[PDB]
Amino acid sequence: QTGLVNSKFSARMAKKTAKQTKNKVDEYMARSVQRQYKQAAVATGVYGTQCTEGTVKGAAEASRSAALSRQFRIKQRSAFSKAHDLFEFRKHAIIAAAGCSYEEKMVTRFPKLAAAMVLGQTEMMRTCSRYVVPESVEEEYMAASVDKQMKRRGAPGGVYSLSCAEGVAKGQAEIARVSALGAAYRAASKSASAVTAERYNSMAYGRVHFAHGCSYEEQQFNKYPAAAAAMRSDSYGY
Amino acid sequence: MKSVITTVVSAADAAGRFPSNSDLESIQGNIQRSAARLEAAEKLAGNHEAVVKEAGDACFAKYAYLKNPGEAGENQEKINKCYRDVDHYMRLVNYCLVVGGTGPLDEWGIAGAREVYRTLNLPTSAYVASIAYTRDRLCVPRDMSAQAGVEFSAYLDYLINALS
Amino acid sequence: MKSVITTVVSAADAAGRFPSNSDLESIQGNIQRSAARLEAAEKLAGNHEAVVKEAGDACFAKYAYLKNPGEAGENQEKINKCYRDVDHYMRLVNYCLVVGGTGPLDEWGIAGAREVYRTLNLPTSAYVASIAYTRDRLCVPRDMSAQAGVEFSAYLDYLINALS
Amino acid sequence: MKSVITTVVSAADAAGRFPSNSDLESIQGNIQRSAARLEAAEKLAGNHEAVVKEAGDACFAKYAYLKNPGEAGENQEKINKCYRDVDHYMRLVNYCLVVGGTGPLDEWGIAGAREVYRTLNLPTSAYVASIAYTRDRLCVPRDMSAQAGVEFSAYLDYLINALS
Amino acid sequence: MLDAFSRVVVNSDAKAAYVGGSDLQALKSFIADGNKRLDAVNSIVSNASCMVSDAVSGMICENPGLISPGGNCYTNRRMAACLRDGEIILRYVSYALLAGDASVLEDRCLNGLKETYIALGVPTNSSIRAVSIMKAQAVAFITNTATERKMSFAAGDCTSLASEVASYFDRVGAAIS
Amino acid sequence: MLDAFSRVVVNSDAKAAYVGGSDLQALKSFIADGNKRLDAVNSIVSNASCMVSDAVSGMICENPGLISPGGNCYTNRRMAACLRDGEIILRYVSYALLAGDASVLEDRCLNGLKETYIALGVPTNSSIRAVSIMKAQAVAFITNTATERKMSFAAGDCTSLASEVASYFDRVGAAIS
Amino acid sequence: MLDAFSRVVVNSDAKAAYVGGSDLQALKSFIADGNKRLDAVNSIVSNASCMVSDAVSGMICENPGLISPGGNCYTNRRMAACLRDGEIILRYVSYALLAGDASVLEDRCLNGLKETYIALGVPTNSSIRAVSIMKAQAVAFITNTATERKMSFAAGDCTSLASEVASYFDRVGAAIS
Ligand SMILES: *[C@@H](C)C1=C(C)C(=O)N[C@H]1Cc1[nH]c(/C=C2\N=C(C[C@H]3NC(=O)C(CC)=C3C)C(C)=C2CCC(=O)O)c(CCC(=O)O)c1C
Ligand SMILES: *[C@@H](C)[C@H]1/C(=C/C2=NC(=C\c3[nH]c(C[C@H]4NC(=O)C(C=C)=C4C)c(C)c3CCC(=O)O)/C(CCC(=O)O)=C2C)NC(=O)[C@@H]1C
Ligand SMILES: *[C@H](C)[C@H]1/C(=C/C2=NC(=C\c3[nH]c(C[C@H]4NC(=O)C(C=C)=C4C)c(C)c3CCC(=O)O)/C(CCC(=O)O)=C2C)NC(=O)[C@@H]1C
Ligand SMILES: *[C@H](C)[C@H]1/C(=C/C2=NC(=C\c3[nH]c(C[C@H]4NC(=O)C(C=C)=C4C)c(C)c3CCC(=O)O)/C(CCC(=O)O)=C2C)NC(=O)[C@@H]1C
Ligand SMILES: *[C@H](C)[C@H]1/C(=C/C2=NC(=C\c3[nH]c(C[C@H]4NC(=O)C(C=C)=C4C)c(C)c3CCC(=O)O)/C(CCC(=O)O)=C2C)NC(=O)[C@@H]1C
Ligand SMILES: C=CC1=C(C)[C@@H](Cc2[nH]c(/C=C3N=C(/C=C4\NC(=O)[C@H](C)[C@H]4CC)C(C)=C\3CCC(=O)O)c(CCC(=O)O)c2C)NC1=O
Ligand SMILES: C=CC1=C(C)[C@@H](Cc2[nH]c(/C=C3N=C(/C=C4\NC(=O)[C@H](C)[C@H]4CC)C(C)=C\3CCC(=O)O)c(CCC(=O)O)c2C)NC1=O
Ligand SMILES: C=CC1=C(C)[C@@H](Cc2[nH]c(/C=C3N=C(/C=C4\NC(=O)[C@H](C)[C@H]4CC)C(C)=C\3CCC(=O)O)c(CCC(=O)O)c2C)NC1=O
Ligand SMILES: C=CC1=C(C)[C@@H](Cc2[nH]c(/C=C3N=C(/C=C4\NC(=O)[C@H](C)[C@H]4CC)C(C)=C\3CCC(=O)O)c(CCC(=O)O)c2C)NC1=O
Ligand SMILES: C=CC1=C(C)[C@@H](Cc2[nH]c(/C=C3N=C(/C=C4\NC(=O)[C@H](C)[C@H]4CC)C(C)=C\3CCC(=O)O)c(CCC(=O)O)c2C)NC1=O
Ligand SMILES: C=CC1=C(C)[C@@H](Cc2[nH]c(/C=C3N=C(/C=C4\NC(=O)[C@H](C)[C@H]4CC)C(C)=C\3CCC(=O)O)c(CCC(=O)O)c2C)NC1=O
Ligand SMILES: C=CC1=C(C)[C@@H](Cc2[nH]c(/C=C3N=C(/C=C4\NC(=O)[C@H](C)[C@H]4CC)C(C)=C\3CCC(=O)O)c(CCC(=O)O)c2C)NC1=O
Ligand SMILES: C=CC1=C(C)[C@@H](Cc2[nH]c(/C=C3N=C(/C=C4\NC(=O)[C@H](C)[C@H]4CC)C(C)=C\3CCC(=O)O)c(CCC(=O)O)c2C)NC1=O
Ligand SMILES: C=CC1=C(C)[C@@H](Cc2[nH]c(/C=C3N=C(/C=C4\NC(=O)[C@H](C)[C@H]4CC)C(C)=C\3CCC(=O)O)c(CCC(=O)O)c2C)NC1=O
Repeated sequence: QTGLVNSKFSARMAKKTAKQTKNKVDEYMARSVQRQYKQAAVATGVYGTQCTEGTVKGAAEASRSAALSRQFRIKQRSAFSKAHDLFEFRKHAIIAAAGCSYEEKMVTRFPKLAAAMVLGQTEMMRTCSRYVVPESVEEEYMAASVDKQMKRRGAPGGVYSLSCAEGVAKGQAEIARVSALGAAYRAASKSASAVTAERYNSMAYGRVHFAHGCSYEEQQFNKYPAAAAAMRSDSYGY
Repeated sequence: MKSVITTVVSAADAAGRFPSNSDLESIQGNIQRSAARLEAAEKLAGNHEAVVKEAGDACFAKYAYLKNPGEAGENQEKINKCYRDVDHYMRLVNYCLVVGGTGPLDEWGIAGAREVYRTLNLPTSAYVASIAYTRDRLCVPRDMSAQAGVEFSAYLDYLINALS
Repeated sequence: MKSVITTVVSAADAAGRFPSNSDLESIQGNIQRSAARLEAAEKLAGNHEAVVKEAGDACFAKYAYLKNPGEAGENQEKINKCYRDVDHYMRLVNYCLVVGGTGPLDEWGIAGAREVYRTLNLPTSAYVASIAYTRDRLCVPRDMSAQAGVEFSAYLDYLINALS
Repeated sequence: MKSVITTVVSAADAAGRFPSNSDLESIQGNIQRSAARLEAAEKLAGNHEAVVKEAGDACFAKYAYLKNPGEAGENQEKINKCYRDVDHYMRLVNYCLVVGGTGPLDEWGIAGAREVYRTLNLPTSAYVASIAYTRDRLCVPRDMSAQAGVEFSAYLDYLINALS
Repeated sequence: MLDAFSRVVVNSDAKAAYVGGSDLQALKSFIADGNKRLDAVNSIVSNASCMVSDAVSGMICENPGLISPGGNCYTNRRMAACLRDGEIILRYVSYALLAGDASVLEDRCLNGLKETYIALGVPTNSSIRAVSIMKAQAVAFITNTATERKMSFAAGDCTSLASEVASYFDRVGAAIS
Repeated sequence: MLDAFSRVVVNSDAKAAYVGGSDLQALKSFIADGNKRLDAVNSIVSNASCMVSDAVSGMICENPGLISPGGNCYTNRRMAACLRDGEIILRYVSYALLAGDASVLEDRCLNGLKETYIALGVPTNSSIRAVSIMKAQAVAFITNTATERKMSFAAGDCTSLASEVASYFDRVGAAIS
Repeated sequence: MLDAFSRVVVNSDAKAAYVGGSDLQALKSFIADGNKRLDAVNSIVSNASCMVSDAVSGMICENPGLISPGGNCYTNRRMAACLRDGEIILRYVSYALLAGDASVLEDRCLNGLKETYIALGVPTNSSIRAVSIMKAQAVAFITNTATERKMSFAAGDCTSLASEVASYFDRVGAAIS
């Protein structure tokens, strides 16, 4: 038979090619790294305080359907925005997997491994922007200044991207309020041993990921680690 | 592509809403003010070759040191590529008159411009000289209408707010 | 500051490790090369008023257009503010010869320079002529030693590569 | 060799005087207008083949009668002597922009030219039409600087005036 | 992200042309029909929520194969997700009517939507019957030719904007096929 | 954030009051004087890159202690950071006069603006001298009494809109004190 | 951060002077004791595993109240963290000996630590006895006067390097007690 462009009737080459198997190995390391980064959260037999979905019975299932629509929007990116997502997650994982050449070797091949590590290593030493509650309005206005610059690529030319968007359906965005309002309280009502492990790891996170030998950026991070945990990668438009 | 239609539907798509009555009303603003900026569009389009020669030589009228050897106007083809860029900026201000906003400047003339002129050793103070010579050369009821000169020149001094 | 000492302590702090013999041997480079990078330290510090005067007008010799009004060289106290800036820079080049790295130039002279010079209408090409005139007027056995002349010029064209 | 220096001391010798405080001011004008006449001269030196190729066939596109039997360019040796005699003239225009006065033109190119060209039947109007072609070929921001075109088109129509 | 204004900009960008008088006559027609354009889409945004349940449950009574057990409309979780993207596809053609062009559509809605229905197992033969019922609704609401909904309006012509939204639904209907 | 339009909502929502006939004339005054308000902020954003150099270089001739060793504008990062928040407070007050209310300053700029400066070491009186120069440019451009740039305008009075932008910089000036 | 070579920069930048013959006698001597300094860090990287166990069990033999139930060594989780942070401050002082200055201690060790240790229930009396006993263990390795382990070195006086680490340990043992 000849190709499907002339005088055929069904789509062919339904076979596991090289690029599908390359996507298949990379999805499986994504289910291993996210397994291993959840091991620090659930380290004993019980689920921790921050592995929670929601509070309302309709809101716990709305966390998945938002996140299932969130992972479609990373797939729905443009070809320039996919390639800038490709190499920037390569760069932020060598800073993550620092001292090993073997751990540096694996991320340069597998591309969804790079998104899996630097999202989970942010949530292993809890340097996320959700898990930190600043102790005062001195640290809060330092934390509220930096993330608005991190929101400045949600609109790159004054028009919004899809990556900053949180409403996907009718009445969707109100669950996205109360899931983070409860996450702000549970971070505030976390244990006293964990929150000072948060500030020291986040001020160690910002000095190696964004300062790079700068005395001024290390000094504000050691004064305000809440602003250090709001600092993220620029591949995330939000 | 910052425009009237584009920034109002991306805010609706950020929250996932339909275009509500706040969103149809912004396009109603693109009938009254869209008569003035589109009337200045073919005024610039019909007379563009007389602009970039007669307002393009004001770069080397004030900044006469660029012709000298060493700097950016040292020969003919770097002088010829200088008149091409003010003609590039005259298209992108003519393209901003028809999108109703700051669209084709912010993607094709502004973003990344402040790193190109550094590494190519092009003085941006010479770029704002030939633009501000077009900014004050405005006899208001003779180029265009009385309000068409406001919306045309609003993108000119926005560019001087961007290049400087 | 980014120096030889400050790099390997941050590399060991990134790994969470003690300073081993890779980090220990980096300071061995501050034993043989610090005899030559400090040879050109006090030659600049002992002659800082001579290099500022007959290279600060070499900015104005290449660019004599600033003496027209509206520009930066239009009055005497602006020129008195102008010689202070290259006296600031050669203080920073002396600050980076005594530190080993390029720290004090980066933390105090280059970071934020591309935002101030565009809004205040200050040509960075007019900065770079005063910097680069000190590079090629420098005689290798007369001004300093042979290896110090390679060392002092290498910090000098980093600033040329910083501004362009 | 009439220049600025070789006239203020050919008058200081005609009265038996020292270098006066008048004549130390006339060499301060040689400091100011040098940078427009040197940069007009160095532009002519790297572009000479191009500008005398176009100036020479402006004679022959205009005057097709010169290839008739007995006329000026009647064979290929005479065409080669026509393009030589406009290569000489713009070399003297390059010389006058270095000396700064009209010295090298009127003692190497103009003195004798009324008597040479009449005897050999070489027309003056074909010599003028080559030099007057490149006087208005000069484009003011594109080719050289603004004031550098003034110096280059001062010696050109000096030569158009002295030939006609 | 573009619209009907910026479509003639990038058409004139590639030939390096200023927007002359021959290109503004479509744009001057576009601002002369802008009052009809907002009056067209304000019948779409008016009762879109009943229009989706008219469409996808109208497809269910048309094709009862999906509500068979094991099918694509069996689970209460699964039918809610079909109502989730059943109104998204009505939302993204409403963005195509404000913009005057379908340039907003295939980079934010149809980009990769074709293979993610194949890989998840969504039957694409019923999805074209799903989007055609809202196509039959949107040519009725902007022509004021519903059965049970006539709205207050100004009379005239809307046959040109009827074919513009009807060219947007089979743009979905050929891309996701 | 709030504006002048929805300020009469929240003042009447706490008393459960309709916005009826007694409250219409405060909003129809915001409409007929609203075309001046678009002519108001057009004089601000046209020159906003040069107002910030007018202000910070105006602070050095009034106070040359900032460029001193130990001064807060000594490092070239710190001059750019002093230049960075020159227009950030100018971008926010341009939002307020379009809004008609200074609420957007009071939750996106001024919530904690005072105490973060003194913990960083920013002097208060120089930032007071920053905004009082920028108050003087704001009233100068808005009536076109600026002595070296005149723009084309329609004739009338903008003293009320001069006082409105002047009622914002002292709100900045009193909160950081 | 700072170091020893950067300290004479910011001492000279505190008056915006240069670095000439006045401040260079401390720095031209610094390269001469650099081979003493690089041999001092090599002594302390060799033996860090026992000298934290020399310290955190010497804290036990004078204070067994943390293995008493309700202490801070009753838990095997907590006894790792007393061993993990017994060497981090040992890692930071070996950073400070390589840097020639204790600049990395007042941001990465000292600042925040007193506000840390109140929120953990840390006995403050255990802080001073842990660092001062390993202070004598530190200079015993530097002056080669360790009475159960010797090392081969080059001859010369080394008490200037023993006093420099003695100026570091009383910094961190002061504020957190
Ligand atoms: C992208 C990252 C955004 C920037 C920048 C921003 O300012 N807001 C983000 C996108 C966005 N969303 C709206 C409208 C809503 N946003 C909501 C989310 C808030 N609710 C929460 O629980 C949290 C977590 C703290 C947040 C941020 C909600 C709710 C809405 C209203 C949706 C509704 O009522 O239907 C807007 C404004 C556009 C608009 O039309 O309102 C933007 C830019
Ligand atoms: C005081 C602040 C000013 C001044 C203001 C006035 N502006 C007047 C009229 C006016 N301005 C515009 C353009 C404006 N409307 C828009 O929609 C947009 C942008 C999209 C802009 C920039 C218009 C359209 C008008 C109406 C009249 C016209 O068509 O030109 C005005 C007259 C009263 C009024 O119409 O409200 C005044 C007093 N004028 C001044 O002299 C100072 C400097
Ligand atoms: C003349 C008034 C100018 C000047 C112009 C020069 N530009 C040179 C290179 C250059 N410029 C741009 C930006 C411009 N080109 C575009 O296509 C667009 C957008 C549509 C813009 C704004 C680019 C991208 C480049 C590089 C490629 C090119 O040559 O077009 C240039 C040559 C520099 C070089 O080759 O190294 C000159 C001389 N220079 C002046 O002195 C005044 C300010
Ligand atoms: C006091 C704390 C010590 C002690 C210190 C001394 N060390 C001396 C000399 C020395 N050490 C090294 C090796 C060191 N330098 C490096 O560059 C590297 C790694 C890259 C290391 C490990 C060298 C090379 C030298 C110089 C002499 C040699 O070539 O071996 C020293 C002599 C004085 C001086 O050289 O300035 C002293 C006093 N010695 C002691 O006895 C106590 C324990
Ligand atoms: C071309 C534009 C003319 C043309 C010219 C011919 N010129 C002939 C000879 C010639 N040209 C010069 C002047 C020239 N010689 C110099 O040394 C200098 C300055 C340094 C200049 C400008 C001279 C003195 C002569 C005569 C001596 C000689 O042969 O070199 C010439 C030959 C003369 C003849 O036919 O016997 C021609 C044909 N011919 C043209 O058609 C246009 C008018
Ligand atoms: C899919 C690919 C894949 C990888 C590349 C690795 C990467 C990796 N390693 C670790 C976890 C670890 N990784 C190491 C390895 C090293 N630490 C060092 O100090 C050495 C320099 C380096 C050896 C080269 C060690 C020792 C641990 C356990 C303790 C720790 O986290 O440091 C973790 C967190 C899980 C945990 O806490 O145990 C991850 C994601 N694991 C993976 O699943
Ligand atoms: C390693 C262990 C590990 C976990 C315990 C979970 C952590 C986790 N992430 C999310 C859910 C999320 N987590 C993120 C991640 C981030 N958000 C940001 O602003 C930062 C840039 C970044 C790291 C903090 C995002 C973007 C979502 C979806 C939106 C959201 O609910 O915040 C939820 C749902 C609850 C909620 O946040 O509403 C949970 C439990 N994921 C993990 O991988
Ligand atoms: C922000 C909200 C907002 C709107 C809702 C519209 C409202 C609107 N519709 C029309 C006006 C109109 N609208 C239509 C369109 C239609 N008429 C029908 O019966 C069909 C249902 C539909 C066909 C597609 C027609 C035919 C006219 C009159 C002709 C015209 O104005 O071009 C007009 C102009 C006449 C008038 O001023 O009343 C306005 C303002 N514009 C807005 O700014
Ligand atoms: C499409 C864009 C467009 C404009 C913005 C104007 C602007 C403008 N005017 C002139 C050219 C001129 N413009 C004026 C006008 C004036 N001189 C004054 O002092 C008054 C303020 C004002 C009356 C309204 C005059 C008198 C000339 C001729 C003088 C000259 O050669 O510049 C030129 C040079 C080429 C030309 O003549 O067109 C340009 C671009 N004309 C245009 O085609
Ligand atoms: C709230 C606290 C706070 C900080 C700690 C900094 C941190 C910081 N720096 C940059 C942005 C930057 N940061 C630097 C870094 C430096 N610049 C220099 O002159 C030094 C060499 C080096 C500091 C050591 C550079 C060069 C940029 C511009 C390029 C970039 O976006 O990275 C950005 C992105 C947005 C922006 O440009 O502001 C942020 C958040 N900014 C803040 O608002
Ligand atoms: C820190 C760096 C350092 C220096 C730059 C010199 C300091 C120095 N020497 C000269 C001065 C000089 N420098 C030279 C040397 C030369 N001239 C040439 O034409 C040759 C290319 C080259 C020889 C290799 C000469 C001949 C003079 C005297 C003439 C002059 O430049 O005024 C000048 C400029 C004129 C002046 O003020 O005297 C300076 C700054 N010593 C130092 O320690
Ligand atoms: C098995 C059950 C079953 C149905 C329910 C209908 C569903 C249905 N309705 C329409 C056709 C239509 N459907 C609607 C939709 C609605 N009318 C409204 O006023 C509301 C907004 C919304 C219901 C809540 C409209 C407006 C039309 C156009 C004709 C009209 O009703 O006036 C069409 C396409 C053309 C047609 O077949 O008629 C279909 C399949 N058909 C079926 O076989
Ligand atoms: C030490 C140095 C020094 C300066 C630079 C000026 C700076 C300066 N200018 C003005 C006063 C002003 N400043 C501006 C600002 C500008 N003018 C423009 O046309 C541009 C758009 C922008 C500069 C790029 C304006 C518009 C006025 C009102 C008067 C006018 O220029 O018409 C004021 C307030 C009035 C006062 O208190 O005296 C100050 C401090 N004054 C100084 O003492
Ligand atoms: C209560 C229980 C108890 C202990 C566990 C030991 C622990 C201990 N060791 C030392 C004192 C010391 N401890 C060490 C550490 C070591 N010595 C070596 O030779 C090895 C290299 C390394 C073990 C791996 C060193 C080097 C000294 C200094 C004296 C020396 O050993 O020469 C001190 C300080 C003594 C003092 O000043 O009073 C203490 C308390 N002693 C006790 O009373």
